[PDB]
Order: sequence, then C-alpha cells, then structure tokens
Amino acid sequence: TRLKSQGHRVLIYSQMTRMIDLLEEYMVYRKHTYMRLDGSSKISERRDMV
DNA sequence: CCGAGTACATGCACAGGATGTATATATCTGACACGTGCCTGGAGACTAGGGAGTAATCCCCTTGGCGGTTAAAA
Repeated sequence: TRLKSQGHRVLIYSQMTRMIDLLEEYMVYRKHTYMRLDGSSKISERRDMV
C-alpha cells in the first residue's frame, strides 16, 4: 500500500507453490492484477505472460 | 594399546518439474432424416368349398417289475 502511491514494479519470490496459489487467491480479492510464474504452465503461456 | 570424537561419505525422503494421458470442445460434412406425390404390389374383407386331424374306443406288443450268477467295479 505504501508502494501504491509510488507505483513501481513488485515481484514476489516464493519457494512453496501453495503459498503462490494462496497469494493469487488473496490478491484476487484485492483487485490487483498479476501473473504466476511456475514450472507448471507451458512455455507458450509463459512466453505470452513474459 | 584402547576409547573418544571429529570428519567424510552415504543413503533415504521430499518436493519440483517434465512428459504421457485422456477428456472436453469445435467444426464442416456424409448421411441419416423428412416431406411430396405414384403406384403397384400387397393386405384384408367377404362367400363358397375342402379336408385332415381331434376324439373315443380297443386290440396288442413292449415296458417295468421279480430273484439268481458270476463278471466287473472297487
């Protein structure tokens, strides 16, 4: 929220995938758009997201 | 000479990730699907005629039922 008045880029590094899923479920209710990068999605979807 | 301990090696377990799998979906197309009238081979109704098998007896063989003997089953 302090960075919201700033408006820079924020990246989250999580070792556990379940914490990334819970981070997407928690960030979805905050109306904050983001994307998840893991070893799950195909290189095409990761290439489009990148 | 023996015991304690530190160090190196190792093995097992967990988590990530890649690849195989299977179903959900999309779409244009051969083929079921559906009128439109034809008609001619069928399908049935209506008299008349035929006929073979059902039904009842009844005579007559072929079954099913008695006691031993050894031969085959055990």
